[PDB]
Amino acid sequence: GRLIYTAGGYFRQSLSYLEAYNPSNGSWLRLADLQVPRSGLAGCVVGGLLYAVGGRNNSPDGNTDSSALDCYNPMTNQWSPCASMSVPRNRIGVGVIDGHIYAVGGSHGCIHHSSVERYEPERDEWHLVAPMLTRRIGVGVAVLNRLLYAVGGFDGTNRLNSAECYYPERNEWRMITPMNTIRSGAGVCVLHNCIYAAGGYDGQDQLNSVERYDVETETWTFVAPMRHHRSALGITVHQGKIYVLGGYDGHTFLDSVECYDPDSDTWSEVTRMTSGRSGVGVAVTMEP
Ligand SMILES: Cc1ccc2cc1[C@@H](C)N1Cc3cc(ccc3OS1(=O)=O)OCCOCCn1nnc3c(C)c(ccc31)[C@H]2CC(=O)O
Repeated sequence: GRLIYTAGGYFRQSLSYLEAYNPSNGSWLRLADLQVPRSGLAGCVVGGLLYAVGGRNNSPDGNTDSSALDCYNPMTNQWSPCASMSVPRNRIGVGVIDGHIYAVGGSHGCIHHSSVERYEPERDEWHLVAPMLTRRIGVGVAVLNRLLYAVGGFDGTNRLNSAECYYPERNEWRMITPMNTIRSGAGVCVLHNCIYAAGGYDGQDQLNSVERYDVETETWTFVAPMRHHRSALGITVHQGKIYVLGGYDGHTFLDSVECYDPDSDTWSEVTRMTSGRSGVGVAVTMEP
């Protein structure tokens, strides 16, 4: 894996862009568009292939929540459809455990899901697993030590500071320590032994604060805030650093890409996306 891929997003309407950033030389490549423009989707990688999951096609012709799973192969620069999920999931969170994709929460119209389902690429099948204890849309999801975490979000009435963990061998969800901040549409990732929650929306403001959950201590601690307040940001980890892409700051759909170095506890601007956007799906895989 060597490029940071950003798929979809929103700027005036849902986007079909697939673009890839090379941290080693600062270059951006524009690759094959998604077959359907989608915002509020998630991206992930299994076996070197990039998957785009869920989202919504917000267009002048009609708004449709997506149950789609599409696969991009960097060796061919082509997207291929996969089996669709049981239900549409806009503002979804996804995590990968042992080659399986877990699709978590998200919305279908006014329905805010607590349901979760798992995709097996070798069978091209989805199956429902135990639902979360809380309905969550705009939920951040990360995997640490083969355990799946669902962080923050919106339950249909309130934005959440709560978080929960899924234990696959017990098919059970249990609440973990809540975050110090309410966050919906935060960027959630894993770095070292911690789950980071960056930015998001608390129901009033877009946030620049960043906190991390240490799974051995069960505590959330704030780290250095980002240079920009961002909600509905893309996030990924590459070579021990967190990269945040775009998002909305309450005024502009950002093109800013910042990088967090955990050793210095500093955020730096590293590049700008080709255009400002929010609600993207991000993941790292081999160059095309
Ligand atoms: C992916 C995603 C996750 C979480 C949220 C929204 C979205 C969707 C709707 N994206 C964010 C977005 C934002 C936008 C237009 C399109 C758009 O499309 S998108 O990029 O796919 O305009 C923002 C105008 O400010 C409203 C206040 N605000 N700021 N951040 C917000 C967020 C994060 C949510 C809700 C309201 C938010 C939350 C939902 C909530 O808490 O209710």
